[PDB]
Amino acid sequence: HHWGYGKHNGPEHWHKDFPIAKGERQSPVDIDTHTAKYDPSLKPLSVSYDQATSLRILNNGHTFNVEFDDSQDKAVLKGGPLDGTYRLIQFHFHWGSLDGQGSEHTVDKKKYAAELHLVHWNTKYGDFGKAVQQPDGLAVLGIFLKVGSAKPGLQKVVDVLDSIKTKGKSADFTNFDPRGLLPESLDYWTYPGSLTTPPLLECVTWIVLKEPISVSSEQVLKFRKLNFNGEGEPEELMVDNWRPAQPLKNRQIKASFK
Ligand SMILES: [Hg+2]
Ligand SMILES: [Zn+2]
Repeated sequence: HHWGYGKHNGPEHWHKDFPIAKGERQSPVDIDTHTAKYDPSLKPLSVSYDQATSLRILNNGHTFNVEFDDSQDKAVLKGGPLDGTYRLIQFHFHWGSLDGQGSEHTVDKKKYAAELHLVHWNTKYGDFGKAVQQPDGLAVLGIFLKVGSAKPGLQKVVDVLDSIKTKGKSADFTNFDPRGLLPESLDYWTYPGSLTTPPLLECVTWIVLKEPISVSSEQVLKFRKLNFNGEGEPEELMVDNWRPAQPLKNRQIKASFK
């Protein structure tokens, strides 16, 4: 029926229902580190997550989202290549069936085990819905995950996945601190792009962190136990929910470091 990541409804078919899939600023893209332009005018990133208020976690059929209360400036992002304040609304992951694939963005063609997306919207627009109608309405912070040592801050998420195994399930998920998922450095690459899932809107200013965070094999294995299907339907493991790199076209990737 509708979109997914299968052979019959995967990324290569999306253009039929969403023509913008073939647009001019689609994501993700491969980050060529030797062609990326170091820009000295880029400001440091400012991440203020101390007053964050997580609310719920849900399995939407294509991934699982952890939602936040965005009714006030509680968890915001500013600085870097951004003008204005951006509010955190939710975060989700993309992962593979094996450790050698899973990330959407790649660095010099290298694929990571998973990629975390922290989604924020420009407050000047009032709400998320109005933000997705503007070229600068969203800011997404992307973080690569590699397999190695366990990430303590990620365990609370891993432990709740059992309760939201199938499509449609949700669970209260309060008091989660996002700061536990940030790498040590905030050096980044930035370029103008889009959401990586339908409707594939081109409203995103991407901020991809250079430093990946490490998670254990046992932790990523938990992600692989989720289901695409709803309860009672035949089981389809939620794996490889990532979109392949898209043509950079008329865009330049800028680096905050050299
Ligand atoms: Hg837009
Ligand atoms: Zn995403």
